Amino acid sequence: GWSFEEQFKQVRQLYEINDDPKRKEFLDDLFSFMQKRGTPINRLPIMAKSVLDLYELYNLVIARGGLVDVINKKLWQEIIKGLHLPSSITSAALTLRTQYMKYLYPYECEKKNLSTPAELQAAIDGNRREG
DNA sequence: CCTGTATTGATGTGG
DNA sequence: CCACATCAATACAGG
Repeated sequence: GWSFEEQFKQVRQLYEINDDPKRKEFLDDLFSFMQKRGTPINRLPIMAKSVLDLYELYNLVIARGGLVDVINKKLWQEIIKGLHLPSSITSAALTLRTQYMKYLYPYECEKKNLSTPAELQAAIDGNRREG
């Protein structure tokens, strides 16, 4: 179920997306950095039957100054559309928020420290239905 | 032919 | 009305 080759085709799909050297350092560093976090990506989140650009998602997330700002202000529409995702996924923002929390929360919080888990968790409760 | 894991999409709530 | 959240079906691989 977890084979390095299976992941190779998955990340290879991430580098083929385009010839952006800066993007390579991200994917390369992210898989490396995640090793330190202890949360390695055995499967990249997929969107529209395609791998999610962990790099473009990041730049948009940092562009708002912290994942929490996006939740409280809901700037996911800009992220969701910024990536040109198909309206076929109604849980796009949630897919982006849920997954960003697990995989990119360290790179965004550890390298930039834009916010804290309580702010993010509190923002999550603020958007999650009370019941 | 079956079973397990990961990912995508429908409908409803609140201002 | 839209964006978001919860729950369920499908595709691929081993035998």
